[PDB]
This record gives sequence, structure tokens and C-alpha cells, in this order.
Amino acid sequence: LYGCVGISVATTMMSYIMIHDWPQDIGGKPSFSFIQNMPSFVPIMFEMTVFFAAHLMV
Amino acid sequence: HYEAPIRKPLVIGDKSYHDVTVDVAAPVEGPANKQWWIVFTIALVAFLWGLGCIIYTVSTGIGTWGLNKTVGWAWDITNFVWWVGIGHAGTLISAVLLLFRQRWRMAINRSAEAMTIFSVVQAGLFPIIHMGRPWLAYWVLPIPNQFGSLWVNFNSPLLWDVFAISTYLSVSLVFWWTGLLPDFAMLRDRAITPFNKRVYSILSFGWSGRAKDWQRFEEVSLVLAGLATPLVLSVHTIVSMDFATSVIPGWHTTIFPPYFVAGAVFSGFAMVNTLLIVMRKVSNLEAYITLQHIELMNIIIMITGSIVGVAYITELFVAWYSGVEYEQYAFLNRATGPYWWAYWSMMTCNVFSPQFMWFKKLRTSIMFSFIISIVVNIGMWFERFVIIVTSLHRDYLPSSWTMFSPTFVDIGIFIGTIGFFFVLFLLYSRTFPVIAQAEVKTILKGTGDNYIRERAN
Amino acid sequence: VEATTVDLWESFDRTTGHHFNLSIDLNACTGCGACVIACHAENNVPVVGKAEVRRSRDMHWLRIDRYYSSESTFEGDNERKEGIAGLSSSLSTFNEMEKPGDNPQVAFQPVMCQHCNHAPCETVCPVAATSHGRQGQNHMAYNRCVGTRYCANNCPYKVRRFNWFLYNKNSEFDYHMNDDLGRMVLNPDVNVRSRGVMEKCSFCIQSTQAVILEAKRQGRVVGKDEFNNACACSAACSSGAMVFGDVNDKESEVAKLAESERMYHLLEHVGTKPNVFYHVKVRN
Amino acid sequence: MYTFSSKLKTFSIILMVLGLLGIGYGFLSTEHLNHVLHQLQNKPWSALYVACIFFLLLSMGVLAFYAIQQVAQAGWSPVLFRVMQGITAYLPAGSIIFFIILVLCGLHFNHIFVWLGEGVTDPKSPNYDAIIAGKSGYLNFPFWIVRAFIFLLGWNIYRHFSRKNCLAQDEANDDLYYKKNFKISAGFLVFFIVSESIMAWDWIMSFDPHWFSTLFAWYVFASFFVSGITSIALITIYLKSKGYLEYVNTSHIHDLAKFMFGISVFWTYLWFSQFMLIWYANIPEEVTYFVTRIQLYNLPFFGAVVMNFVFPLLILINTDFKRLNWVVVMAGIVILLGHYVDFFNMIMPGTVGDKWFIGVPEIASILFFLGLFIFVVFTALTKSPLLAKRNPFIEESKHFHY
Ligand code: SF4
Ligand code: F3S
Repeated sequence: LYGCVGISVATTMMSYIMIHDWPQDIGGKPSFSFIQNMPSFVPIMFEMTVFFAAHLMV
Repeated sequence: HYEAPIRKPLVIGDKSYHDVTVDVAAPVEGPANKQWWIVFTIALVAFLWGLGCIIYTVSTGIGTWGLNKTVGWAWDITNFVWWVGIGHAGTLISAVLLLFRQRWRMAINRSAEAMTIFSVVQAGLFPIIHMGRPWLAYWVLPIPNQFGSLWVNFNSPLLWDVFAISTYLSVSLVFWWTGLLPDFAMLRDRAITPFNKRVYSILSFGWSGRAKDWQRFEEVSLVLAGLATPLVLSVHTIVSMDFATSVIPGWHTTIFPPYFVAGAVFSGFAMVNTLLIVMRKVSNLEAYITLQHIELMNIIIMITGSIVGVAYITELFVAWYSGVEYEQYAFLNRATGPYWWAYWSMMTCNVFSPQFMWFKKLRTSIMFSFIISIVVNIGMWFERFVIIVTSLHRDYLPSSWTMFSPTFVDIGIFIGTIGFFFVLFLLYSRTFPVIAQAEVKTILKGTGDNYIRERAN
Repeated sequence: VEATTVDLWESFDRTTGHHFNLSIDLNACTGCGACVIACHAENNVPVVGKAEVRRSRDMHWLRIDRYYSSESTFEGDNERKEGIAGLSSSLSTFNEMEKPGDNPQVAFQPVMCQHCNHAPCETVCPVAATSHGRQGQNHMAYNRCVGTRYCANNCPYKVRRFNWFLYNKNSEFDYHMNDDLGRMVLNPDVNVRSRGVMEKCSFCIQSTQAVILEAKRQGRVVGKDEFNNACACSAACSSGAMVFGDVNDKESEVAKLAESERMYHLLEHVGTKPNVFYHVKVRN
Repeated sequence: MYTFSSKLKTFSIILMVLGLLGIGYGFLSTEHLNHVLHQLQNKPWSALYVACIFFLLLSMGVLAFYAIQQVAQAGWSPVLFRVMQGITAYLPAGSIIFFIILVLCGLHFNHIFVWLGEGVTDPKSPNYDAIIAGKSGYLNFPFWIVRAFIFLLGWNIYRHFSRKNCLAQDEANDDLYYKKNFKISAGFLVFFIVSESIMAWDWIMSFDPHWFSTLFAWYVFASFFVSGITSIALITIYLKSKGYLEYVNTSHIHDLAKFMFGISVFWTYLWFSQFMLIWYANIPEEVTYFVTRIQLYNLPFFGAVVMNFVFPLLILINTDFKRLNWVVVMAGIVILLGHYVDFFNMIMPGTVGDKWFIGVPEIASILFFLGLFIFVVFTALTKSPLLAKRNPFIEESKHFHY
């Protein structure tokens, strides 16, 4: 359950900042939606789910 | 019971429960000798001098380093990834060997943890030191501010690295710390001085070992081991993508995410093995660290060495197979060019060192394996160096081609991190319980040169 | 299919509102001598001594190249390479093609930061100091640049100049930036960098933001050769080599040069979409 | 011993007839059509190729594991070795069929591979392709056949002697065969790794001579190794439910369930890293590989991610569920289907492109080889008793629990 909390944190953070607050272009990366440019968020989303799953149960 | 007669004893000397605790507690319960002080002094001096070099270059400029307008990275990130590679050994020994029910890991786990907490920390210095304006480093974090809530992007692997390293360390710190609770309990119960009494009553929590407490303890360690293996892989992979995701010929690839990991395992165990070899003689714990532990370390190194070898020929095949001249030239530059000696000395070490382990007469030798274990770390330093430098001084547009040579302040900082490593590790060995008691006492009856002999008759 | 048609991503709309380009033709490039000093006149690029340039660590925003040849032609350095064998001759031909033969041919090439569209220098900046505009520049903020030196590496053209010391007021650099009487050349419209921040041959923002300004207060449309006369990368060269201006305006000097049989970018197989195109050397 | 069901025979016969008939059916049905007609003619051919390589590698995914378990001195595997030996009886037959197909390509009976076509190498032809011709030092046909051929011997020989020496160990008063096999298996694993890398280049990446990538072979390895493990589990579940296994319990099942779970995650890891490293920096050369897959094989491409990751992710994480027969069987089926799709996805866009579909000629080849596989494996189980004799680790494996 702590891991599930973590993924909601990671995805609501990045989907807010990157595509709903400043949708600027950094490279040719399509920041139109959250499906588009999704892969670049995976390295962070993963780490957050482990982080919360680990520390909140310890 | 049902144990197979094929297996050899992991505990030597017919030792009981008191024998084990006395042996391990003894170095904690007594004074350090003159030799310890000599070595300590040396490591400390190297560290302090290194700090001076760090302060100097931060306060006067990165231009004091041997960096070029072409080669923006060299020795700074080279040493960063080198230390990161070292700090994956302990998280393999305590998590992966756990998952594969490898009993022999019980005599290593505790010192293996020390190897990561004192090496990830060293790596953590380079992400700051090389920065142009490090006093503004706090801008890396997505914190609400007076710039109209100005944020960070989430597309750069440099940011991914921040999350990877900071959470890797954080998780591993609570993991190994929890494992100390039943061992600090065995030191607070000695209380030879009121000072030490207080110290261990604070270091340990209220750990009165009970049925329920142990039940939960076991379950927590199983969960964390399960989470730890993914971290071992994903953290080093995020580091790997600093080069894999580029457009530079010689860096852009898909092999790095598993390739660098295999190298990390290889170099990590080579490091660990040299400390265990000297440890079992200085601390007199050779009855716990046996030749079977040493041999098994050698076997694992051999295996991962061959994986790396396959990746080397994979890259060369693909380079030939590919019709891209820029990729082929990059490999020609490594084979023949101004840095040929870095490339070929690197290849010599990584190709031949792990192949000596096929010979039992070489594998089962603490003398030979000590030497080889040292050699591996040299080759791996060049592995990181060669990839970064040889791919930057030669690339698109011949007019931009250059060289590279480091300065004494590049060298000095590296020396400083080595000195600091040993200051921390050396102090550790005189204050912490080097072998987990809760772990060893669960295998003393299952294996050892007493009970096996009893089973045989 | 033409390499420029392959793209997993989606493009951005820059079809309206002043898409810029910049045009070199290699025949008019005689030496392009005075084009350098005029670009270092507004932009306050500091002067570095003999040492710190001896270590190849200088500060220049645009550069002129120099390419000799082996065996008297440039086509003679394309017959030795296409005819090659396996791994025994290719270790000797590539070591002989860096020794220039007697009486070769010389070729010049001006190289600056062509403001890419799929720019590799953008996506990896962790502190987000670089971005693109609707006009098509590469905007470089001197504020979030906390100098983690990535973006000097992913530029394949590699025109990106990090500064290393403080060049402003210290006694190690006793040039015109130091003394009080000689700090009048410096224009007040462009800031002066201090330490740890990178700089780059931007398009002439501090002029084209004033040309749009002086055409907006009046109530007019910008003229034909009005963008070309303000950017001193083009408005100070002797010949008609450098041509700056607008593209969406279909009556400028750039829009008649972009529709040519000599249309040509550097490194189209990289797939970075540059905004500066060279033509062809048409020697005989 | 193992008594044959006396029902699976006719069952497998039905599969080997209906599938065979469907295969036969599949072959009975300016410059635009010069493209299209080749896409259409390749449909019943690649429908067979993908089926053969799927089951061929399925068998290899068991031998790799088999060798590992013996080299690693596992204390729970001995009781399952006879089943694994029975499964790896397909390989010496399936490899014959697969090899024949490779020969048929060489003899120009199809247009499965591009570089095997005529007029590609010579400059005096409208079919001349300089890029392919420049790779002919590796793609030269007689070299390709010999190189492929010796990989099959390198796998079949191991299989043969592993069984032979095991049976010898069962009828001896000392060891010597155990240690013999220990040494052999170690040698095999070294060979295997090398032959694996080359194999992928020759049998899978050879479908597109204009594309390359590092980390391809390791991806391929994971895509069949995982499925190999699930086939082991499913056979032991069947035999156990029929009363033919002893000293087998939920801890043996559980151990296999968590094993296959972990490695299925590993497959996903490799899949993503290959994709993302191309997507992130889309240098147009070598990018069309994904362009033509995403735009055409949309659901196949992404469905393969879900079935091989998302489904088992929420199943085989509960240790109680890992001991349930129907949970394990269910997950095993999904995984097998997912990896079939993985091979389908890799091959199809290069042979038929947008003319792909999953109708009669695809189903028919699946059922044909399914029946063949079943027939061979269960027949093999009648030629040797389950639960080997004196073995240095069998006594502890018979009391294994977790
Ligand atoms: S040319 Fe170099 S600086 Fe200019 S946009 Fe492309 S990568 Fe960035
Ligand atoms: S990547 Fe960013 S922090 Fe400065 S060095 Fe380049 S603009």
C-alpha cells in the first residue's frame, strides 16, 4: 500500500509541473499530454515507489 | 536431519555459542595497537590534504583542473562512477545471496554493508565539487519559490541520478542499521564502563529479543531484500544512461544498462575480497572467513568477468556490422591512438584476470587471489576512463579534435576520497560488531566441523 | 526515404510569427576576417592571454575553420577511403590522412551555434536554463546555469564556451576589463558573465527585440532588409556571405536563398534540424 | 515408471492433423503490386518460421536452467530432473524441422529473408543494394548455414550425454558420472552464452539487414527463458494431479512460481531500456524500427507489455497464491501467450508488414507444433522412471520445504 502511495505522488507531481503549469519545449520532446513524453518520467516514478514502500514500512 | 554429506563446514574450530560471541566481541572490548594508529594517521593526513584541494578549486575556479573546452568531463565523473560501482557489492551480498538462500553469506554481510555506506558517500562528493556554482545546488530540488513557482524539468538523467543516489543510500542505511539491533544488545550487556554502557544503551533500541520481535524482524528483512535487488539494478542503470542516452558516437548504445551493472558486480567483489583477506588475519576471525568463502568470491568474479568479455565482443561486432563510419572510427581510435595504452591495459586486465580462476591451483590460493583482486580494480578504473575520454577528444568535425591531461588538483581530490574511505572504514572496525551474531548462531548447529563429524558417525 | 521524415515525436507550430534562419554560401567566404571582431563587440567576450589559450581553453562564439588535403585534391581524400580493406590497411590509411601533402587545396568554413530544433543540448540540462522560442532561437539564461557541464558534450558541432576563472576585475587578467578608464567599450544592454555559467553564439536578440520594438510603436510591418542590417554577425561582413533575416516573410533575402538547388545542412543524419544552412563550394 | 494416458495420443494426433491441414490451406491462397504481392506470399511462410523458432527456443530455455541447477548444486531440483529431461526431448526433433526451413530459404522457395534474394550483391542489377552487399562478409549464405548448423550440434550433443551419464550414475556404486556431468554442464553454459549471441543475430535480426542494435540477444534470451520455466511448472502440475509425482509439494511449486515471477520482471526491464534509449534520442537512422511497429502493430506491441508484466505483477506477489495450483496454471498460460506474441511481433513486420493478421495460417501452425510437442514430451516420459536413484542431493530435496 505504501508503494501505491508513492506512485500517486510521482505521477501527480510530474503531470502537473511538466504539462499543466509550464508546457515549454526542452528539446523536441512533445509535452502535449502525459502519454506523450511518458518514458522520460519512468526513471523517477520507479524510484519513488520503492522509496515509500521501503521507508514507510520500516 | 537431512543435510547432504557433500557439503563442507563453514565454521572451523568446534566453536560453541560463547566461543562465537567472545571472538567477535573481543576487538570491540579492547584497545587499538600502535600499528592501527600508524595507519590511521596516514589515512587522516591524506584526507585533510584532499580537503584543502577541494576548497581551493571551489573557491578559485574549475579552470585549475585539467578540463578542456572539448572534454567537459574527465576524472570528476570518472571517479564518481568508479565509487558508485564499488558501492553495489554490499547490496548484492546482503540481498541477492539472501534471495538465493546462500548460507555462506552470513560471515560476510556485515562488513559488506560497511563497504557501501563508506563508498556511496565518497561518490556523493563529486556531483557537488565539479559544479560551477555549487552554492546554488539547492535549485535542483522542485521547491515552491518566489520566481513564480519556477520548477525543474524531469527529462534529464542528471536529475534522475539525484533521485537514484539519494534514495539508494537512504534505503540501504536503514537496512543495515536494523540488522545491528541484536548485536548492539550483546555489547550493552557487557557494559565494562558506564560510558560504554550508556553508548550502547543508546545505539541499541529497546531490543529485548522476543518471539514476536524476531518474527517481525525476519519478515522486514525479507521485504527489504526484495526491494533492494531492483534498486541495485535501477540505480546503476540510471547512472549508465548518462552516456547511453547521448548523441555522441561511442556513447550512444543500448548495451550499457546491463553492461555497466555486470562491471559493477565484478569490481565490487574484487574490492571486498581484498579487505576480507587482510581482515581475517588482523582481527583473527579466520575461523569464520574460510577458504570456501574466498573460493566462492573468486568464482563469482570469474562468472561476471566472462559476461563483460561477451559485451566487449558484442560492441565490436555491431560496430563492424553497422555502416556508420563515425562509430567505426571511434573504435579504431581506441585500438590505435594517443590513448592506446589506456585501452590495451584496460583490456589486458579485464580479459585475462578472471580467466585464471578456472585453474583450481590458482583459484584456491589466498596469495594469488589477493593479487588478482587488486588488479581488477585498476582495470575497471580505466574502463570508466577510456569510455569517457576516448569518445570526446575525437568526434564530429575534425577541427574540434584535441587531447587531455589531468592536473595535480584532479589527482589530489581523488586521493582525498581514498583517504577518507579508509578513515571511516578503519574506525568502523574498532567500534562495530563485525560479524552478525543473530545470523551465525542460526547456522552453528546446521554446519561446522563438529556437528558434521557427529552426523558422519 | 529522406532522413528528415523519420520522427517518433511531434513537432511544434512555428509557421506564423517570424521564423528565423541564417545563410552562408561558401563561395563568398574569402577569409571572413572582420566577421569575428564585430561579433565580440556587443557581446562583451573577455580577452584571454597566451596561456589559458595554449591549453586550448579560449572564449570565442564563432570560428573560421581551415581544412587542408592529402594528395592535392579533396576528391583524392575520398578515393583512398572508399577503397579500403579489412583492419590491416585501415590502421595505416587513417594514420596517413592526417599528414597534409604538398600544394593541397584550402577550404574555409564558418561555424557557430546553429539553433537546432531537436537540440541535444536542451533535454539534459537539470536546472532548465535553456529553452526554445517561437522565433526559433536557443535562449540561454545566465541565471539557472549552475555549471554542471553537460550541454558542452551533447552538442555534436561542439560550439559552447564555458568560462573557468573570473575574467572581470582580478589582477590575473590585466586587460581592458580590469581598468576603470577602459570599461567604456562595454555596452550596457548585454550583461557581463562572472563564473561557472556558459555562453553561446545566440542570434542577435538585443537588436531584433529593438527592431520589433521600433516597428511596433510606429504601427508598421517590418521591412525587407531591416533584420539584415541590425545583426552584426551579418551586417558587418565585407562580402555578401552572411545573410540574416526572416523566412515567413516570403519577400526577404533569406526566403529566396532557402529555395535553392544548393540547400544543405550540416549533419542531417544526426537528425537535429538546424536553422543555419550552407550551400556548396562550386570551384572549377 | 510413467503410464501413458492412452488419451493424449489421440489428442496430439488431432492437433497434428487439423494444424497440418490448416497449414496446407494457408499455401493455397506497376511497382505497387510488386511490393504487396511479396507481402502476401510471405504470410504462410513466416507463419511457420515463428512457430518453429518459438518451440525450438522453448526447449533451450529448459536446458539452460537444467545445466544451471546442476552446476549450482541445488537442493530442491533433483526430484524434478526427470520431468525436465522428458521436456527436453523435443529439441533433437524440432531442430531438424527448423534447420530444413533455413535450407528452403537458401534454395529460394520463399522470400523470407531480404539478403538471400538474387541480384542484391551484384552492381549489375536493379536489385542491387550496396548496404546489404557491404555486410556480405557475414551474410554470405554458406557461412550462415554452417554457422547455424554447428549451433544445433552444440545443443543436441549436450542433451544426449547429460541423460546418458545420469542413467549411468543411477547404476553405479561410486560417483564419477555426477562429476562428469558437473564438468560438462559448466562447459555447456560457456558455449551456450556465445552461441546465444550469434544465434539471435542470424535467426532474428537477419529479418532486417538495414537495422542493428546492441543488447538484442540478451533481450531474446529472456523472452524464451521465462517461458521455459513456466512449461516446467505446468508439466509437473499435470503429472502431480495424475498421481505420478512423489516428494513434490507446494514449496516446490512456490519456489518455481517466485522464480518465474522474478525473471518475467527482468524481461520487462530489458524491453523498456531498449525502447527508451531509441525513443529518447531519436537519431532517424535505426528509428524506423519502432516507427513501423507503433504505427502498424499498435495493440500487439503494447499488449505484449501488459501480458508479460502487468498481469503477473498483481498475481505472483502473494505467497499464499504462489502455492495454489490454479493461480500458477493461470499465470503460466498468460506468460506463454505473451511470449508467443513477442516472437510474432519481432518477425511479422519484416515479412508481411501491414498485411498481418492472426487468422487460419497462424493458428494452424501453432496447433500443429503444439500437438507435436505434446506427443514427443509425454512419449519420452515413458522411457525412464521419475525420481532418480542415488544422487548426492536427492535426500534433502525429498524433504524440501519452504
Ligand atoms: S548547435 Fe550546439 S548549441 Fe546550438 S542548439 Fe544544436 S546543440 Fe545546442
Ligand atoms: S546543461 Fe544547464 S546548468 Fe548550465 S552547463 Fe548547460 S546550461
